[PDB]
Amino acid sequence: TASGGENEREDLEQEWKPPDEELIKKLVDQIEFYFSDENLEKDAFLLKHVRRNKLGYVSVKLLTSFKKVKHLTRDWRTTAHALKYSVVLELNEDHRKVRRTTPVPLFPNENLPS
Repeated sequence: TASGGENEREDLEQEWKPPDEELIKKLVDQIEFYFSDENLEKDAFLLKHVRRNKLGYVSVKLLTSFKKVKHLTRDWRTTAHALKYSVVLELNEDHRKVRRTTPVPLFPNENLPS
């Protein structure tokens, strides 16, 4: 309010260097694939792993260490922000997660809630 600093402490100046949509589109491509109905039955690693409540919340931190996603690049960091630009799915507030708002049944016999 009354004079002060902005961010430059004593070295920093520029923010995080954003990657190219090339890698961001690839990452997000895995998600839209992961949550695929027919893939759900085969994607218990994202949903069934993170947790099993009802809303189905997926931690992005896990997607980074996901043998399928990690096969992309060691840049597990930008891998997060990359998703931050993915509004197709429902991500946790700091776009740190990736939950669903309308999941379809994958296994009616393998899963019996309530």
